[PDB]
Amino acid sequence: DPLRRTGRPFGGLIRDVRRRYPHYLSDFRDALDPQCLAAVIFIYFAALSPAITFGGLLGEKTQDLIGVSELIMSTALQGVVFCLLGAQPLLVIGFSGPLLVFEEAFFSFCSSNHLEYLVGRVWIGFWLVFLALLMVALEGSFLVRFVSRFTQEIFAFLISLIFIYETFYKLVKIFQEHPLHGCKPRGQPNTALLSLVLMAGTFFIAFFLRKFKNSRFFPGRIRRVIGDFGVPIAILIMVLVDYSIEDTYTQKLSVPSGFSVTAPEKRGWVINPLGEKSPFPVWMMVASLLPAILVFILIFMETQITTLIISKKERMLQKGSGFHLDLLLIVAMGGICALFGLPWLAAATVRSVTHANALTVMSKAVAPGDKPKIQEVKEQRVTGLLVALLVGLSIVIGDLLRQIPLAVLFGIFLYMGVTSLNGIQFYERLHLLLMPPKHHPDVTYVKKVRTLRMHLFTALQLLCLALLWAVMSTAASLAFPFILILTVPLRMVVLTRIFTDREMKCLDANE
Amino acid sequence: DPLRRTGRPFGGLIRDVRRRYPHYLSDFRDALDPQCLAAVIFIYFAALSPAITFGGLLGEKTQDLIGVSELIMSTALQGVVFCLLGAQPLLVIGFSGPLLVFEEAFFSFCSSNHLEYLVGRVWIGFWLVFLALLMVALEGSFLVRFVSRFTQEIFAFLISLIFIYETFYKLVKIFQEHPLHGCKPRGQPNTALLSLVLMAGTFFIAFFLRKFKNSRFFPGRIRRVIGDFGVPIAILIMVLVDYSIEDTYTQKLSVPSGFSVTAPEKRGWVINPLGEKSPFPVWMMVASLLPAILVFILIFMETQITTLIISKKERMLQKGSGFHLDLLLIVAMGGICALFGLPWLAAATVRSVTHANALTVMSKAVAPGDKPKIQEVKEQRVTGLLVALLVGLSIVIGDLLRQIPLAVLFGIFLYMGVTSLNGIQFYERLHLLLMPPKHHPDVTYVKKVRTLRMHLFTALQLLCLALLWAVMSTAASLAFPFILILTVPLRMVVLTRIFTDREMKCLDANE
Repeated sequence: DPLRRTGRPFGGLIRDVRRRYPHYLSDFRDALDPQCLAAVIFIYFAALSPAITFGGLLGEKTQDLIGVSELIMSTALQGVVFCLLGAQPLLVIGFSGPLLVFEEAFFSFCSSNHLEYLVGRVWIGFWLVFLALLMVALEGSFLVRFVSRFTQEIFAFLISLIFIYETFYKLVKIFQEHPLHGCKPRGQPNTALLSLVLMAGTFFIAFFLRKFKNSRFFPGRIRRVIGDFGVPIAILIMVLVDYSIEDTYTQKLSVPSGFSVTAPEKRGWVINPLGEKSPFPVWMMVASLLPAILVFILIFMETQITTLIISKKERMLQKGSGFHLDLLLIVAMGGICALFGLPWLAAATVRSVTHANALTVMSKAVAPGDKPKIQEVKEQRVTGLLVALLVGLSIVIGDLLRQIPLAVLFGIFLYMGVTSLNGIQFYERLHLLLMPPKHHPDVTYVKKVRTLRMHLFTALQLLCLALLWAVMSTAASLAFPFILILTVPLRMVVLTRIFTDREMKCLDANE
Repeated sequence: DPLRRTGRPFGGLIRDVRRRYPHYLSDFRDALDPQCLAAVIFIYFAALSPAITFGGLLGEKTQDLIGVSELIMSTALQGVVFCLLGAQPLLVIGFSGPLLVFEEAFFSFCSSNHLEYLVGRVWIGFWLVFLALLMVALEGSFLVRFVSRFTQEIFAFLISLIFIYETFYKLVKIFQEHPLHGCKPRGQPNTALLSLVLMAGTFFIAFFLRKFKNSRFFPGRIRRVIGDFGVPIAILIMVLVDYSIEDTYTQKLSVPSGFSVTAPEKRGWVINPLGEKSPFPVWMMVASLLPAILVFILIFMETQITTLIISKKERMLQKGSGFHLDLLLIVAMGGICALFGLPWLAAATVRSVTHANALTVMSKAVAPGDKPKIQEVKEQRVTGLLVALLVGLSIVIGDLLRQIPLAVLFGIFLYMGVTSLNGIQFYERLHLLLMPPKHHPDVTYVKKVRTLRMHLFTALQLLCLALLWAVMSTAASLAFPFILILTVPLRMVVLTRIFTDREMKCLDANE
């Protein structure tokens, strides 16, 4: 049991080192395999797409301070370091939705308080490194056991709603900027309507190709390969559509050529922690701990829940693991990295399972067709190292990246926020609220609890989400991570009195 | 058995009369019921929409000679007469796709041969009446038994393809007329992407609403009501969308006010058979027999097959049938009706099944549940007569019909041509050409015949369709009705030699 209080300082980390690094030769020896070559392209595309789209969003929101070049460099550096000297090489590192929300909230708060956006970031990172060291030294990584399904589903639903809502707003802004009138440019014909066509065309191509994977058409070998290319194909089709129309203006993303620093007129490659243009107030270096705690919660929750999912007994990963070394490495890198600008990164649970699923080799089954035994996972470090290097050497092609319309990306930004709602039991219980009770499916949380006591759980769980959404839209949007972890004590004491022990074994089951 | 050669000249007509007319009182007495009032609005909408859309097509195709007013008047008159003095009033009379194709072909032939378009139509009408009388007097209505599934599926697939192809052509023409350029009107900003948005929006609203009917969401009573409103809701939504945009130009269908004659500057309410402006040639009054035969086949094939489907043993219609009287009434009416302009009409199989479904009464189920026994159908004359009189008094609201965009209608033209492909066994066998043989469904024509002998039948059936489509795209696109019935002799003599008896009982089964 990795999550056990040994009692010695840095005990868990030392145990992770001693049970992981002795195998530093097999991780490089197991590189020679066609499966690795097949997976290195799929995961490379799956990591590049939510790098350019998130960089575009961040460049628009952060007033062209952190753009596409910065996020790509950060992803490349952190991925290379983590894969080279980490403990779970299958765990990919990438920018996430909650981090984007927190960054825009911090930017708004800093703007509405006359401070400098990139000077307080360095102090946030400085406090974050110390906080991570203190948490690792006291063996506090066992707290992940206290986060049940009641919180993860709420958080996932909130993030999906944010993704969905950050696209209709952009459409509304485009129609307000380029109105439909008879005969930043600020008013062009055939621009507000091509944008609507462009992101609707790319959402439906990618949606239907994903639906084509699960279908029974075509041989299984060809169907599986094409199905994995749902997003890369959708971008390629719609870029060629806009390339043919050369007389109409459409907004395109901005990638500086070479190794520039995203409009080098407001920022340099090195940020002065003491002050750039005006003295930094004395009260914003010893009171920069409260924001450091809130950002630490998001990184801790994303990075540790993902390790639980990938280390489940269903997946036969027997080489070692990491629960203390991985957290110390990720958080301490972000604090040092924030000195040079650049954003913080966390582990991505959607891309990590895809990375692992592309490396497992199934067994044979003379028995009727099912999901057979999973012998070996072919775990290694070579596959994850090359991908982080390939994303790094994607800024030399900035000439081709500058031809991608901004509307094409927002179509996928909506696709990623709507196909992420599957598997969320909070989402499935929402359909059951409309279906007649005779049509409900045969699931564990249906037969063991009567329906009137099942809708009360959903209403209580949905009430919390509305309350947390409202906080994020006020002037105190910086404090929403605190409310997120405030639901865990609620389930310990409040739900226990109102719900019997019988109910809270099928609704909250972690299996 | 109505289809039996009695031997007397007008045997079938008198046989139908003496078993249909004596109970004239019951057909009017059975009117008082809420089912009729519920079904009348549904069938009214289902008959009105493919009258305005077909009139919109016909106005453009026929150079504003037969438009929307004429088609509505023809539908109203023929419906009233048929429902008043005809057998089996459950039939719904309406303009069909094959008739539209034939009228377009005849218009092209008349244009490319210096003849007038509405003068030869009257002679075709007289000849059509003569052959209807001759056909009925010789008891030739039993020939419908010789048309098997091999011909009906080909005909349906060809019509659906024509419907689909008559929309992308219109989109291409709009985009060539209103090109995308920087800053009949013949060139306006926007008004080319709006048309693409308008017909894509109305196709998806109607498509998803139909998919909502089969779902398990919502109470059963509410689901079926708004489920039947797939098309009327889709039109209402997209008209309100184009009403808000008042600065952009969108093409709208032309409905003359009052009882005008669709631009009465080139036509009158009466047509001179001997000539309007120039002496009509002597060699198109005795050689209009060939077009009269060809149009007779379409009316004969479409009308009689519909009666068989409605009078199947599954539907408990035992009140009397009209295999003989209906054909004489419909065909002879069109010949007289063509004297006053106006188009020919035939019974519609899609709206006839829907009309019967809306009046049937299911029974209770002691068993766990299936489609129970059908107790009574409530066949009558009042329901069909009111609808024909309600479509007729829809030209007084021509001010409201003039605000419907022409792009909204073509969205439903494509919807009708794609949801009509279900139930066609020729369409279902086309999917099986791509599925792996392990995934084929549990269907009768799958296990009894090996797969390699099943794809030969589909390829032979598909080869005929391509040959029939080729003749329709040439300058001799008038003999395609003749080629259509030429498939029946092919199956009698040619296919039976190459296929064993075992195969031609599951592929060609009529049950």
